[PDB]
Amino acid sequence: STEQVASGLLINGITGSVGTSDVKLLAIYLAPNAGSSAIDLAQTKVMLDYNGK
Amino acid sequence: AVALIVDVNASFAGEIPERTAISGKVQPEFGAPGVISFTTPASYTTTLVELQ
Amino acid sequence: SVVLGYGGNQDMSSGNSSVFSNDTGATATTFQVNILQDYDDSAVDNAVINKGDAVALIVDVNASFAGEIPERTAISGKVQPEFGAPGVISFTTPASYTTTLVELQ
Amino acid sequence: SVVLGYGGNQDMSSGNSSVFSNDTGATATTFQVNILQDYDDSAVDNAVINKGD
Repeated sequence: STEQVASGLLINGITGSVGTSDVKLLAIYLAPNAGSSAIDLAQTKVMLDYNGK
Repeated sequence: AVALIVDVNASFAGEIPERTAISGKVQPEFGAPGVISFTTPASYTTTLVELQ
Repeated sequence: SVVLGYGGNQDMSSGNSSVFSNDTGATATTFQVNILQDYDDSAVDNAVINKGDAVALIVDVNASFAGEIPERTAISGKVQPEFGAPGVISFTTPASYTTTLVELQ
Repeated sequence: SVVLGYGGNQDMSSGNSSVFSNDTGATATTFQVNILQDYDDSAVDNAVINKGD
């Protein structure tokens, strides 16, 4: 239970690419919080919400 | 320091126009999530636009 | 006061998208179960959650309350397991609907 | 000391002219509402002002 309150995940900047008519690629920077033990990127999932999707 | 790349055109089947507002979360296995908010600007000028 | 039960339909959507567009037509007295994360595939059959899964529930309102759910309301509810401790629900509605997908809690 | 309330008449005059010449005959205990600018048509029905109307 200490590991759950200790760890975290900190977003620090989002960029996007364009060049035909509209944005079509997103780049997200990322860095762990300074108490996290071991973040494993094989099982982290991203949700997005747009246009009823 | 790790960057992520997501394609939008082939995952939303369309585009992402201006003056929109999108949320989202990046839930790890057991930690605390980071929250996303990238409310778009009202004009596209260059070939590489900042969002947050 | 509405009591629900488990419904005989599920999905293994671990990798796919569009949560509101797959197998949502077996409602009106039960809820539906979707799986978002399972390493050691212990929830793919017969619905057993071990330490570290993620499971979403889908409930239909129009065909279970016989009506709608307008704004400026306040609803409670509980999700009692077999032997554990329940989680409490409170989703007091906003005063305006803008988009086609609104957040509630 | 006079307290007013909303009146059941409005207009969608976004493009027209002569503010003092359209639908000004439902007064004497309420006020009347006119719309001058709305991009994402969120104030045309049921009177919701978003950021920038």
